[PDB]
Amino acid sequence: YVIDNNLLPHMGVSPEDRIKKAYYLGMMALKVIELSLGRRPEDDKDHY
Amino acid sequence: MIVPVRCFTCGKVIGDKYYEFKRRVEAGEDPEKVLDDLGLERYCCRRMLLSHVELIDDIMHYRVY
Amino acid sequence: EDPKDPGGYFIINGSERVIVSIEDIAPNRTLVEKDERQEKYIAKVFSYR
Amino acid sequence: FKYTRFEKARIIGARALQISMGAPVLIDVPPGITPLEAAILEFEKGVIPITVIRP
Amino acid sequence: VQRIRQDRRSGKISDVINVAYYEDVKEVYVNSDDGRVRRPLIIVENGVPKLTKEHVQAVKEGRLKWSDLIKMGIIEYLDAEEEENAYVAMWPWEVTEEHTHLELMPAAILGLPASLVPYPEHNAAPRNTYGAGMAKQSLGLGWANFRIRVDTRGHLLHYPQIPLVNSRIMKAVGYEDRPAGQNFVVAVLAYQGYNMEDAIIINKASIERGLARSTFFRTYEAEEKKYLGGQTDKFEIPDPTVRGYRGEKYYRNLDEDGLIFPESKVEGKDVLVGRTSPPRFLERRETSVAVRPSEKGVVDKVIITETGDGTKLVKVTVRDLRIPELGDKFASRHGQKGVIGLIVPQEDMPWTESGIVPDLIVNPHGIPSRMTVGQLIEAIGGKVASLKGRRVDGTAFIGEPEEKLRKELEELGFKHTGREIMYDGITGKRLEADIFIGVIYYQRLHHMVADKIHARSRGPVQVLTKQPTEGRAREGGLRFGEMERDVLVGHGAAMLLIERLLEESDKTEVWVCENCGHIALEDKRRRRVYCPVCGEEERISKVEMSYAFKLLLDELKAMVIRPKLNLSER
Amino acid sequence: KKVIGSIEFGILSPQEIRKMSAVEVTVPDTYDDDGYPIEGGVMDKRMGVIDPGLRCETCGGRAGECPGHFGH
Amino acid sequence: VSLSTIKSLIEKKGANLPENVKSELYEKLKKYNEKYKLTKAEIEAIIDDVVKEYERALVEPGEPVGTVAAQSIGEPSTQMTLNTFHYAGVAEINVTLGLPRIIEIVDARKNPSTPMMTVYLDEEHRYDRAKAEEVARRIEGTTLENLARSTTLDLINFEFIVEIDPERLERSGLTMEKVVKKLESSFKSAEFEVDGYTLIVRPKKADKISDLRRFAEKIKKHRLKGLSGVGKTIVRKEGDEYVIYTEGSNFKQVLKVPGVDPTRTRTNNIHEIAEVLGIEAARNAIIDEIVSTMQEQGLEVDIRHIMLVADMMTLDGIVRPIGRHGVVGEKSSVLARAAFEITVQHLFEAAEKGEVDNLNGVIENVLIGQPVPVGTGMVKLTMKLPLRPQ
Amino acid sequence: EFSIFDHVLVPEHRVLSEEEKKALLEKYKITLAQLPQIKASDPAVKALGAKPGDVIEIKRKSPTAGVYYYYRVVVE
Amino acid sequence: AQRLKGKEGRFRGNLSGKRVNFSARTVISPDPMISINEVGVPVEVAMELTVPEKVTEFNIERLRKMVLNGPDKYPGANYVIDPEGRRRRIMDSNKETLANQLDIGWTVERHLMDGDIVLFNRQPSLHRMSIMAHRVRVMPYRTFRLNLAVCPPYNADFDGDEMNLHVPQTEEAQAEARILMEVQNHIISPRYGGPIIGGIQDHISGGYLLTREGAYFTRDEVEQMLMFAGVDITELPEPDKYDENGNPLWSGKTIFSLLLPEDLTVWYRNKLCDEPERCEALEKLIEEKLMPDPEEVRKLAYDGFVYIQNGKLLSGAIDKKAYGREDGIILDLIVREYGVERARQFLDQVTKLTIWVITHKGFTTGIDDEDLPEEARDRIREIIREAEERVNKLIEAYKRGELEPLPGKSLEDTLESLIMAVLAEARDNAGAVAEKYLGMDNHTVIMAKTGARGKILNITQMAALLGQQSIRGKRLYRGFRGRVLSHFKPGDLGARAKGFVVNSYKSGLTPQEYFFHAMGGREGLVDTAVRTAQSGYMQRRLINALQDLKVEYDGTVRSPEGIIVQFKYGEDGVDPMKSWRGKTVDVDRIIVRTLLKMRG
Amino acid sequence: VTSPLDREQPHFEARDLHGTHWGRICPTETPEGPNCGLVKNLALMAQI
RNA sequence: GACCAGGCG
DNA sequence: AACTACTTCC
DNA sequence: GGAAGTAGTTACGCCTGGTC
Ligand SMILES: [Mg+2]
Ligand SMILES: [Zn+2]
Ligand SMILES: [Zn+2]
Ligand SMILES: [Zn+2]
Repeated sequence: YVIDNNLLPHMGVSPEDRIKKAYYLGMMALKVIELSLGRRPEDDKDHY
Repeated sequence: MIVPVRCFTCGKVIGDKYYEFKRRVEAGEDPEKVLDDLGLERYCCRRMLLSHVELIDDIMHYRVY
Repeated sequence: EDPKDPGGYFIINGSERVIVSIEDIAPNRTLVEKDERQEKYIAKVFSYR
Repeated sequence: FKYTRFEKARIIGARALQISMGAPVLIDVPPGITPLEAAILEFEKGVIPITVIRP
Repeated sequence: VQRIRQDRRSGKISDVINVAYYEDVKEVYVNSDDGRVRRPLIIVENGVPKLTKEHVQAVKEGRLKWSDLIKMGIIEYLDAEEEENAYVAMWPWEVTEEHTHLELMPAAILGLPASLVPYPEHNAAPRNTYGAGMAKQSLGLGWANFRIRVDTRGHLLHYPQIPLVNSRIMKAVGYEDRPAGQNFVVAVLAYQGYNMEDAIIINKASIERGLARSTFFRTYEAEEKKYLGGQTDKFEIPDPTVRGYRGEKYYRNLDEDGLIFPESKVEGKDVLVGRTSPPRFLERRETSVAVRPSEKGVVDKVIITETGDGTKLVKVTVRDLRIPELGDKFASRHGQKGVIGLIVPQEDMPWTESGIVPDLIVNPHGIPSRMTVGQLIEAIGGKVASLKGRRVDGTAFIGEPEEKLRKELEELGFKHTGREIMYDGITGKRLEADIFIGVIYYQRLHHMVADKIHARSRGPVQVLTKQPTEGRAREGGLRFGEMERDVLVGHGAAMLLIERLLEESDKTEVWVCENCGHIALEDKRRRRVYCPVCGEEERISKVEMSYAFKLLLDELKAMVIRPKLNLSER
Repeated sequence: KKVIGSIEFGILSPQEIRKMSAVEVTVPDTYDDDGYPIEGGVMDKRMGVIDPGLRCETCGGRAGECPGHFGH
Repeated sequence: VSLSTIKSLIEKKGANLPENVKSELYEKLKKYNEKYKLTKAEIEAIIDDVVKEYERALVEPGEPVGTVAAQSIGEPSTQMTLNTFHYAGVAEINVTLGLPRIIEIVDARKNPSTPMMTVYLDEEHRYDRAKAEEVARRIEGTTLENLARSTTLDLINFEFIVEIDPERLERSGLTMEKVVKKLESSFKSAEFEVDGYTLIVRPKKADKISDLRRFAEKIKKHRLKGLSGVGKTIVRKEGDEYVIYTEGSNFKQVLKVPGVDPTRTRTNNIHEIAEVLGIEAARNAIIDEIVSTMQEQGLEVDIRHIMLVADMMTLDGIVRPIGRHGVVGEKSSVLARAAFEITVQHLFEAAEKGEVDNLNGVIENVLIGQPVPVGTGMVKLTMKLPLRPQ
Repeated sequence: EFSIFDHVLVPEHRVLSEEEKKALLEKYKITLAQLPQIKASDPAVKALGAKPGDVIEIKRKSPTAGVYYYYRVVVE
Repeated sequence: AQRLKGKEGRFRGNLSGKRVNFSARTVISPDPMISINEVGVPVEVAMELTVPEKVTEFNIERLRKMVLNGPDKYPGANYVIDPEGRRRRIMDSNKETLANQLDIGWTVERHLMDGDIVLFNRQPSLHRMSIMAHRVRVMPYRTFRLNLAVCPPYNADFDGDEMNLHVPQTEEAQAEARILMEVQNHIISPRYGGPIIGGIQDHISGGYLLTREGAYFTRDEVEQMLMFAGVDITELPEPDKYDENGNPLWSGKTIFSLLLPEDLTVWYRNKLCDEPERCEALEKLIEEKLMPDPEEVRKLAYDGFVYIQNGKLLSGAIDKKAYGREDGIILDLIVREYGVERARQFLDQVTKLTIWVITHKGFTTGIDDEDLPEEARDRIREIIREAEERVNKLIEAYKRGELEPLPGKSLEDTLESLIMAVLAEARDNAGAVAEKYLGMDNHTVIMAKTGARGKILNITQMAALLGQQSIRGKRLYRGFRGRVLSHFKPGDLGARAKGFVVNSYKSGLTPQEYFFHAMGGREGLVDTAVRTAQSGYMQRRLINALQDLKVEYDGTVRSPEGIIVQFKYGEDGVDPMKSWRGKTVDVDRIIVRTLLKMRG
Repeated sequence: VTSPLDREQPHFEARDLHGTHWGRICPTETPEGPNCGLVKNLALMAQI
């Protein structure tokens, strides 16, 4: 329940959307890794 | 609202001159020449005619009875 | 009514209520930043549904 | 003996409070004077019945 | 990305679509969501903007509309993401082949109240912020609908005026149809120290002729409430036999129906809707509606109507004429706030060799610390506009340059600096220095001293703490906070602290049992004082303490804490 | 008249609360339908009265004059 | 009038004067006697005027000095608008200044946000930059990662590769062999082979990859030289004297390294000053640090208020905060403590221990509505009854 | 070699005799509990032979009065 | 628990601070024609608030008259309380009977009248001068009035300010206020031992226009200004010059000297000292004998060296150094050597005199006050051009790796610090050129050099370049990636692209410079509120920690349980309010004063 | 336009003017006090 | 009575 | 939220 | 010694209106 509803609800709440949740989480992890390696700057929160 | 009877600064009566000034300016005459012809030489008096808004027409439509 | 009035508001129990826009963070977009405390890189997303 | 600010204030306040409850004025005062002004006149003249005690 | 934007400009793709790319990390972002703030720009290709003169002429003649220009791909909407990829030019003569967009109008980056300010780039940013914020508090004909509108409070400047130096945006928006303020003749000199410290000196003759005059509207509401069981209240002039009856003078203007006749002068505490409610004391109680204790006026309008549930409802509107007096707040569009420090007769005001008398005088000491050169430029422009008979364009960056205004003032027969030879009204000799004088658009704010003055000798108190109530509307008392307590302590004033914090808020007397320390009980029926905890009658004595401290003792005796009191002989 | 010389803080004993109280409250109600306080309720007149026209059963004082009394 | 008679008269008639006042009066009278011929009567009149003005300026008993000091410190803080300040120059050290600095000092922070020490030098190292940079090197704690030009890891062969800049090694004094010698004894079972200016580490006991990573972290974080807790060091000149400013804080270690002047070395950390030098030194450091912080912002506050605050802060033998866990928390009155911040906790704990509030303070007497024992509240009055108007 | 008393921050400390301590306590009409205290583990105390219950006179070298004597009791 | 704790709880909301009776609040307006210790009270407030006065032998007639007037007429009363404690509201069919039955021992709650003592308070209340006792002066209009010299203690600026007025009700409280809290006292700040109640802007500027070199006044002007100031005088001094028509003329220095003590003598350099050689010559003349020949001083008189001799102003011009919020030499000496009533009299007289001078002499500020010749404009233009070229060279060196880091910071920080240093130096040089070219006859310059209002930075920003804008001490960087606005090439580090505004306020800002200036103003306005909140919390902590500490009768400072905090307050026993700018005694001042008193 | 952040806290990065506000948010119109920078008004050229 | 919002210094 | 300080598991 | 948890605060007034 917390996987389907409470993790990445915008992807979906059906079990068919679990895999796309995995792809989105992998993309987020890739971004955080790139920040760890310094290949990208910090994301500004006041940037419109 | 409606044109002030007297200039706020020196008290010169400018109530009558506003409609003549408006119609002459709409006719295409030079505003400086019109204001000189009307007799308003001090710029305090010219401020009264040049910056006035006839707002009475826009509020006459609502009645209080 | 005043023809100059632009509308865009509600009348609730006789009072005029205007809804002010809220400057929220972009949904479904992940943002990366540094915690600077545990040397942990944090990437958060606000998923809306 | 030099009074401090606080001793002077207490003496004048006590004297004015006494005057407001019928204690006779120790000097001559102009008519219409408020009791506080009467006490201040009394202090400025120097006729001060109240004495401060120090440790 | 190029294909996307070319398709959008060709019209086959909707306007809402925006796309950007990032060479740094090789990512293309496409946005089609809602709530993106965007701005329009002119598309520039190969050093030539898409917009041309014939497009401008078509727009001017009404043949072409804004949506048309957006659809043809002439003007583009960009949010922050797409703007990141842009290289925007600010002026048409600055366009090069490397530029991607051209700014439609750099003066439109400001807000609407901020666009009210003329020559905003000649002012310090804090003063521009002050002026933009104070533009929303001025008095004027806000809406032509005000007469029949029912609103809790409202104002009406009797003679609004167009700003002589005004931005073109203010005419395009429609501010000219609803102006809020007047053009004053302002002299910048120090006069008797009454305009010192941002104070303002004003002309009595100008006020008496209608300058800054206004009317304040308040609408009181009274509903014939229908309680349970059919126990209704009634609109009527109550008989003196009803409970809570006010003086018979307060119902002087009422009609037999129970409503006050219109155009009848009403002063403080006079009733407008005589009303009686069913009794609930443990005769009919009174719940009539009267004007607020510090407010007077004339009854402008009385309407009667029916509520949503079907009960009768009446709205009464009272208008009070507010002629400017000492303490009323005045402001200019450049952030120069101030209150009227003095009202001077015309024969005491200085005059110019051209016969010009100021309507307002401002101390020069407020100019340099604030760095509002825009106000001086606006004064020059206002004088030039009055002399020419044409209003001066004061737009943010394309307005009339100050050099042109000075040259025009020189050609009109006046000193180019704006300084004029002035004479002292009191003594009759000309002042040694040439006085800077001009026309500045001043606006009267709704912070009137009549709406703020408050004084409370003694009145109602809160039930819980027996301390004075809070608020000007309910005879409240001013809070003597703990900061003022420390201020009093630092002065050594111990008896004044007692008088201010004990006698004048909640002084009371309590009975304390010396044997136990609890609070003794006084039986008013049996005429005895005793301690129920221990049954003592001889070791009982009064103490003097604030009612708030007795309440604190009660809340401490709750939650099971014993605050035993020890007494000393003094 | 006396002045407070010191305040000793302690924890009230059950016997202290029982003796200091003027009423034992049993009914979880405030007022009746007619508008009078319910005997045995939180607003019992033996704990003081706040509504004008009522009278206190412990002091006999009117609203605003009766200091108030404790219950358990 | 002889010059010794001047001092004789100062000691005779000015015995009721502070020592510094006597010294200043002596020096000034000497100078004015050198310039103008001062007679005996003028000298005696000057002495009488000095003593009268001193007696007139004495503080009045009952004065509420504490609240006046609190007000005179808190009020200028509203105009402490400078706050963060940046300076452009060859050698400057970052340091918190302004309102946050005053809040840090008055709150008695365990360690400031920007610890920093002022290190003076003895006569042997106070007149040449070359002789001072060596002792500054002796102070700065430098680890391998700081000295490294770059880092590199080879997990397959359990190899850790460290590229090292020759220039910063020339500016740190450590040679490559000098770098490796102590690293060898720091961690055993490692090859520690240096390849020119690119050191390589191959631990043999790192059976797992994570073991090699932990070894690399240990080697990088290990300090080769200097004193622990100390970072960047700079050198500045004043009065023909070279001094050192450090980015770290270690008072005793710095006072023990050769070449430093142990009679003038300072520290921003007040607690460390107290633990190394004593409570009086901590109080003096607090006073002068607050004075300097106020002076940097152009605000003028009297020294006496600072002295009162510092003496109240160091009254228990330790430096304690001004807030609820410090001077206020040590107040004897229960109601005074309960009025400040935490209220239910203080009342419940006071009821637990059965504390008594003797009402000897100001706050509680205000709460109850009785005279406060300050100012006019300390004046006892007496009066002879028979009054006879004139 | 280096004593903490040679530091410019540290003022000179000194232990008062019993007669001087009695005279001090009589002068201000105080008990030892009414004096400021200095910990027995304080470096200035340890540099002397002071033990808990003792009074230390400190020559503070004031900027306003030149010299100024401050007294602290030793506590555990 | 919520009933007790919290800022709205019992302790803070109803015990430490609580709402009070007999208080009033309204907008404050300036009034230079009332004394510093007086306040103008509206008739409405005076009629509303009352003072309980027990009727005695001497005030029976006045209280009878005010009972007869009743609550309607202003000099009237509201209530009458018999000795038994029964109170009766005065109304029609009661005034005559209550006036008849006034007797002695009754209480009459009368209206405020002139001379009554009240507490006046503008309540962000930081120091003890936020509340001072003022003498009531009843005024027609409905606003509080305040003398201009008393603004600095209250920090009031007549832009909508409101102040609370509390009326003490007991005779003890009235005496406490009138003795300890009156505005005559508290002229010297306890914070720094210097004058806090002094001239602010118009007093200083009018004093400079009065006492400056070549400033002369006609007989009618002199008589009018002396009468306006309240100075008592029956004969004018001998005139200094004679006009071309034979009209006598008085110097401003003589008029100013007419209101100084006849024994005062002091010398000092004020802010108007631009040529130190003349000041050194004057000091050398003075040091030889300490009583220089007045004509010899008049030969070497300078505007930057104030020299008063026996109450006669012989050289110098009135500045912020004469009297001001800080470092008022003359006011401090008058309040420390002649009393506190003399200081009040001198303050009132000098404020009125300077106000008259500045009013009838003319003081204005126009567009021409920011004008510079073509040479000054060209010099400033070359200054900015050289600064921009230097910044370009630094950027190019950093791009090629040519630049090497400064100690303590990286290459990027080294480049940033060097660029900011260059920009600040360029702004300083342009301001120096503007200062050289504008001159001392400009009214904007006059009020800035004399400290009346504004600094040199304001004139520099108004007549020359605005300078580099910055947030948190760094150059402007918040915006797009590699730039601030999308009107600059990404990766640009140039002067203009990072916030260096090259335009004056008079020249008008370009849109980019306007946005940069908006960012700077925003950072300042954001700083203000955070600073005030933090300062308020710290002040509350300090006050709650140091509330009760007091000086005992033996001279020590002791804690409530008797713990000795200080064996002598301030380690020397001198109150900072009574000290000489933090010093125990001004030894040199005393020596010079005594030597001039005897040898004179 | 309003921000959901609490007005009491010192949101230094959120109360300051951003370069992306150009043409989207008014650079000068903002209330004084606690709401400074957190309450914004739209520029006249802004389109949502 | 307490909650929210907007302002004022 | 963003700071501190304890506390308290480790 | 960590390394999390937990708790405790975060200027002072004043005004307006609107809903419970
Ligand atoms: Mg103000
Ligand atoms: Zn006119
Ligand atoms: Zn008992
Ligand atoms: Zn009862």
